[PDB]
Amino acid sequence: GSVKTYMTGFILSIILTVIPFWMVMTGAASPAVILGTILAMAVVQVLVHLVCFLHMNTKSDEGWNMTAFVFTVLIIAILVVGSIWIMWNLNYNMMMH
Amino acid sequence: AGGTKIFGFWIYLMSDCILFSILFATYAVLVNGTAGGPTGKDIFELPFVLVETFLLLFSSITYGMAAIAMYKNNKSQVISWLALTWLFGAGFIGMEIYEFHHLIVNGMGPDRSGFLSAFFALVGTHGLHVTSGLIWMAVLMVQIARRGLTSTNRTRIMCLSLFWHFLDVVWICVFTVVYLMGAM
Amino acid sequence: CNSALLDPKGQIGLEQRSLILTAFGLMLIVVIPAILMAVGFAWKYRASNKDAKYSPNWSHSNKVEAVVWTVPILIIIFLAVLTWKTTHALEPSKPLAHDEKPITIEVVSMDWKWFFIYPEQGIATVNEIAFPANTPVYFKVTSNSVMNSFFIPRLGSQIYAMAGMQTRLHLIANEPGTYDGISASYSGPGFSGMKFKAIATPDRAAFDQWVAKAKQSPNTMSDMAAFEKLAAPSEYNQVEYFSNVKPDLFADVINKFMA
Amino acid sequence: MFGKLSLDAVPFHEPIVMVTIAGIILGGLALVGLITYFGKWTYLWKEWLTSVDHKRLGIMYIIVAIVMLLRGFADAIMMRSQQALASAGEAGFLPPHHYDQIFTAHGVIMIFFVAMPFVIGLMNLVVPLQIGARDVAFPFLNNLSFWFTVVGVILVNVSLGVGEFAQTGWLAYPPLSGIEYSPGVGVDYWIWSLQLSGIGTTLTGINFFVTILKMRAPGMTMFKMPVFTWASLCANVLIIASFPILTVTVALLTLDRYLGTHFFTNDMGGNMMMYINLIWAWGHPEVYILILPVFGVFSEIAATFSRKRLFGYTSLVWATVCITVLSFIVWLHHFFTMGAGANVNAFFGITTMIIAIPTGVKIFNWLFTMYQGRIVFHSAMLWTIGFIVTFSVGGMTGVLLAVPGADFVLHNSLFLIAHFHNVIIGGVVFGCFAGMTYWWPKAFGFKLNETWGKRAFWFWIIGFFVAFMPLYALGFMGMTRRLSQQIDPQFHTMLMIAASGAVLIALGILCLVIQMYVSIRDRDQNRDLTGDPWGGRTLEWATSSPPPFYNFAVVPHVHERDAFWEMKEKGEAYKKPDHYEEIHMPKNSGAGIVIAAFSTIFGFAMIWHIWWLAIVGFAGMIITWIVKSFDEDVDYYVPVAEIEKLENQHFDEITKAGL
Ligand code: HEO
Ligand SMILES: CCCCCCCCCCCCCCCCCC(=O)OC[C@H](COP(=O)(O)OCCN)OC(=O)CCCCCCCCCCCCCCCCC
Ligand SMILES: CCCCCCCCCCCCCCCCCC(=O)OC[C@H](COP(=O)(O)OCCN)OC(=O)CCCCCCCCCCCCCCCCC
Ligand SMILES: CCCCCCCCCCCCCCCCCC(=O)OC[C@H](COP(=O)(O)OCCN)OC(=O)CCCCCCCCCCCCCCCCC
Ligand SMILES: CCCCCCCCCCCCCCCCCC(=O)OC[C@H](COP(=O)(O)OCCN)OC(=O)CCCCCCCCCCCCCCCCC
Ligand code: HEM
Ligand SMILES: [Cu+2]
Repeated sequence: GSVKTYMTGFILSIILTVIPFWMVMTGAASPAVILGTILAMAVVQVLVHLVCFLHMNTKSDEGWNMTAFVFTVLIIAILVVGSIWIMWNLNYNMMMH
Repeated sequence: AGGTKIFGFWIYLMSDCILFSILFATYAVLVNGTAGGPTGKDIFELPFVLVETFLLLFSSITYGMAAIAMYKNNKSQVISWLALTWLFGAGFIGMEIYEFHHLIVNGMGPDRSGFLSAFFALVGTHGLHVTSGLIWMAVLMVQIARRGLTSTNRTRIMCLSLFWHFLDVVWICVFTVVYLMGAM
Repeated sequence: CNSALLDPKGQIGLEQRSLILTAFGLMLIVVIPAILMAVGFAWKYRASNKDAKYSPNWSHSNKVEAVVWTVPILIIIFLAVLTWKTTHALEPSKPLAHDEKPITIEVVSMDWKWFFIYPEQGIATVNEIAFPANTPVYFKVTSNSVMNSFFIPRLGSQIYAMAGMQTRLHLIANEPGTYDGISASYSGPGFSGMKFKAIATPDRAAFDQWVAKAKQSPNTMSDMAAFEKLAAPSEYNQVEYFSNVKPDLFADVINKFMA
Repeated sequence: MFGKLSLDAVPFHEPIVMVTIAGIILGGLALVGLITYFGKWTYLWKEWLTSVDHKRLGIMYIIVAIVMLLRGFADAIMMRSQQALASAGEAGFLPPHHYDQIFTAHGVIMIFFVAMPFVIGLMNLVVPLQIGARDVAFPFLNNLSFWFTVVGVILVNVSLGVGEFAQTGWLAYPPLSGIEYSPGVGVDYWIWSLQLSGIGTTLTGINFFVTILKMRAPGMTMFKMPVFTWASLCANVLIIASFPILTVTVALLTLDRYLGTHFFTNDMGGNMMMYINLIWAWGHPEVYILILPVFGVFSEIAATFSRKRLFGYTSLVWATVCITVLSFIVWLHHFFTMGAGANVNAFFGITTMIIAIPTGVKIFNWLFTMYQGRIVFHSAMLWTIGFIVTFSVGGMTGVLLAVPGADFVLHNSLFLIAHFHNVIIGGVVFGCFAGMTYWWPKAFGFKLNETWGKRAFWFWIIGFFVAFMPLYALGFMGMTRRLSQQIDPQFHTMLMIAASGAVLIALGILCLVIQMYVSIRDRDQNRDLTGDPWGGRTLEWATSSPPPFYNFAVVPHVHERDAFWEMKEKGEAYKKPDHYEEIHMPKNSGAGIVIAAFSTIFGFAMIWHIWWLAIVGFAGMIITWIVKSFDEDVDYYVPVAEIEKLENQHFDEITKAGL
């Protein structure tokens, strides 16, 4: 039943946390692969916690409770990436060139 | 009836997710805002954050077993699975306080090296939500023990089930950006 | 028509006057018919008028709603050929193609006055600048205090002044004269008194006399101790000349916030 | 008794403030003394103050907005008097210490406590009525959302009497509003007036988002909704997605002033440009909350008084959605002159003009709505005709300001000041006064005075074109905003016309008081009997005037758009049901005021560093929240005898007037 859905979301979340922690502590001989694997496993572990824990579904509130999350992801991606790109150009400028 | 408050609380968590994203945008600008103070590698002890990640992870599977027991008709099993996840929630708070107390005594508080100001405003703001969820869990534990698994009590468990699992999703984004990227 | 933006005296101001007028003419093709239809339809189609057509069930037309969407898009598309070629040409921190040895003027905001440093001449002035006509002027603007904005309205663009940050601005005066420059960003109780004069000399011979006049003053700014005395909070400061300045005083204002 | 209060913070030796301090106190004691003389203290309780009814909360939102409109204008007319006097060499009254507290307070009151409660109050009254809902989705949350705004209007008002307000403008810019350049309590009054009102405004957006989506009538889809509900749905999305940005950004300023942190300082690695990035990322989504239900108000009014269907429903609905999406990617236009690159200013400059395209679709759709109709020149219709003329002028100004090349000479000038007084006085204030006249028979049961309504319109629209059209010319000649003393004499004779224009708008607010006085006095003559004075189309006009406090004995079945208009076209439109059922209604709760009472104590204690009262104030909000969870008596059933008596005394008035 639903007991196995919580356990599968619990086993995978352990694997998606030890392996990002193991590469930083060991060193893994490559800083670019570490940053790729940390950001990739962070997104997947979020998607595990949405399906297995929060029980997100398209057929939940007659199409809602899923498109509200998709809209707010786009708002966050507008706010975070947009302000970082604005502040990067403001910090690249205003320097003693 | 009961599904209106559950959906209405989900919209609030979407506003709360935007609320946490402003702190992530503020922290990302002030990563290199160390005014001669310690950086991320000089502060972050990754064995100490690995225990904190597992304590919040153990408190999400424990609440998941409480929601399964709510779908059953066992009154005592909902209380017993709620007492265990309160201890894991208190252990997460008890390690963030100990991490914050070590920095303030050693002179690495928010009033020096304003990268540390953004560090205290993101981990501390996440720690306030877990502290707010701990009071909500403690209030809910005394209503189920007194009135039982009524129709209004079943809605408040599911509203906290959305809230408590959301704080683990934010903590995934917290330890990725702050601790893992900062202490490479 | 003669109010310092419709009658500018700089190349940046002249190219910004045409940018305002071309944008204003493009938007009037859809705003003026919007105003006239607001009054023309209200007068012709009154309830007291019986000769007008009455169609209460008419609420959808493909040949009408297409024009509602197309023409504001086509105005914006013609305004998208602009706002990209002009933003990349009227941007500050971009030198003008003139090649006549641009003069760098270092600008420090205070409370509540303007401090100007001439690094190539070794002259420091308060609330007054001078530069020869038809020559590019390089402005490096910083603040010793809260945020201000360097603005000469008759010469062209403006830029903010921030503490620990070095904004850049290029200006040129096409005609000789004096131009009143103010602060555009509010900075406290003395904000209303932060007004300076920009004297555009007819030639470089009348500019060197102003530099030689400014080095006859007994006041000096050879150290940061005299800088902090001048950086005291004051309002409605007069014109003051300093004969000797520190060779790298502009870096010390930035480095007292960044370090 | 403790903290920074030492009895010298009271502004003595200043006759301008002390008259207005005594004016509020003697005005407030006269207001209290009239209630206890009539014995209406037991009537304000249990019917108005603790009411979870959305019509009662909708009216009281407007009353707060109307009263704050008097204070927010009477200090704005002092600035027009000061700037006219300061020109041509006369340093009169209002010193710069006194003057800088005014436009900071003028900006905060007019944005948050005039325009926001008027927009919310129109949505609180009409949106549950249009969707066939008996109440809002969260009735206790709607009552608590109102009283958090009352905490906001209390802290600004006591800043005039106890301490002082901020001197940094209405957005509290970096370090001038810091702890080393503003060591007073002025910024602390600004912080907690916006934090406590902002957490109650965010709960309003959540409340109306679930009400529109879930509490609709059976048979009404999303594209069969009223156009005002579509505009209110897209406006509440902006409340949910931008007020958390306001909540963080003020709280980040709170940590700088209290804990001495380094976020926006200049010394220890803080970035002062990050605040201006964040305070405008909320700032333009803040102002599109103001203008979107205005578009929904004017869409219903232009359809009602033209006796014609609304032209282009599908074009108007999708234009409102496109405004909501594009509002979050334009916020860089407010600080073009910061020093960003050419690729940053031109990218945000282009998309600021893109959001003008769905605004232009909405303007031309109302023009073709009145293309072949029977236009009745009502007082509320005069605001709609005056809106299209006024908003097109100031809207054309904003797209001109959207170009960064044109923005480099017009930033922080009076051209900017006349831009947004063209689209708020032209847009929001005309929009809120139009819906005030349009829904006055539904709110109170009687119609407003038609003669004084038209006279109040002509003072507002002609008086605007004298007050702010010289400011368009003043922004060209180089005059900047927030200029207090020693203004240039070349700016004289154009500021005198602008100061004379504010006198005509003062008569328009004066004519609003006369319009309300005559209509209340003559409420027995122009009485709305059938519940539909004009030709109604939406489901709100199917109810009685006033609504019967449940608003619907039987929830209607919706088949097409303009369901009440289709019911009258079908023929029956008034059918007495064979039987009634009990109606589940929430109870009036004393909590919400007690939570607000402990928040204005907590808010006042944080400003004056009274830390022992701040703990009691913060714990008072939490214990009352906890004690409002064990209460099982939160709902009750209306008996069928009360429903049948109220419906039978409504259906006979329908039978008297032919139907
Ligand atoms: C609710 C109020 C409101 C409204 C409606 C608007 C509408 C717009 N805002 Fe004005 N903004 C508002 C709130 C403000 N904006 C401001 C300042 C401001 C500035 C800064 C200028 C400067 O600092 O020098 C820019 C660039 C804009 C952009 C715009 C644009 C492009 C529109 C457009 O949406 C206008 C759209 C309407 C149009 C275009 C007319 C209708 C269309 C017709 C008739 C036909 C179609 C024609 C075309 C599409 C051309 N806003 C400030 C000052 C902030 C401060 O205090 O510092 C405030 C308060
Ligand atoms: C330190 C500064 C900030 C302080 C913030 C306040 C936190 C203090 C602790 C507050 C939490 C105590 C809650 C006690 C339980 C009472 C509510 C309850 O039983 O929850 C059920 C409720 C569903 O409602 P219903 O079932 O109808 O019952 C109505 C209850 N009035 O479900 C609900 O919807 C109510 C529960 C909502 C959950 C609260 C959300 C927590 C957010 C806290 C943010 C903290 C940090 C803020 C950061 C600001 C920016 C820096
Ligand atoms: C220190 C300040 C602290 C903060 C205070 C802030 C207060 C905000 C809330 C104030 C608003 C409360 C409601 C206003 C009174 C409305 C009275 C009214 O509409 O008439 C009621 C009744 C008429 O009959 P009925 O059919 O019930 O009316 C319409 C039904 N939909 O008529 C009657 O039978 C009774 C007669 C009238 C009732 C007397 C009430 C007087 C008005 C009270 C003050 C209003 C102004 C307050 C301004 C506050 C500004 C912040
Ligand atoms: C806006 C958030 C900003 C973040 C910072 C502050 C966090 C505190 C506020 C978080 C609470 C939001 C919860 C929203 C849930 C909405 C959906 C829902 O489930 O609502 C249920 C219930 C409404 O109940 P209703 O159905 O109307 O009737 C039943 C009455 N028992 O709803 C409730 O009864 C619960 C909600 C009402 C109680 C909230 C009031 C407490 C606010 C305290 C603020 C504390 C901090 C103050 C300082 C400023 C910040 C530093
Ligand atoms: C879009 C929605 C509509 C807009 C929202 C409303 C905004 C403005 C609020 C002002 C009007 C609200 C109250 C209107 C009540 C009308 C009077 C009424 O219903 O009668 C009450 C009372 C006599 O009652 P009685 O005649 O026995 O009972 C029959 C009721 N038909 O009649 C009386 O003699 C007492 C009337 C009391 C008036 C209440 C006024 C207090 C609030 C005023 C706000 C500020 C007004 C501006 C400043 C005025 C300065 C003098
Ligand atoms: C008859 C009505 C009004 C008049 C005469 C008026 C007058 C003024 C004046 C003189 C200023 C300052 C200009 C300057 O600093 O140079 C100002 C600013 C401002 N006004 Fe108004 N105003 C009116 C209505 C409104 C309304 C209805 C709003 C609604 C939101 C509003 C919002 C603002 C804001 C936000 C500012 C900026 C404040 C600041 O920059 O600190 N005003 N107004
Ligand atoms: Cu904007």
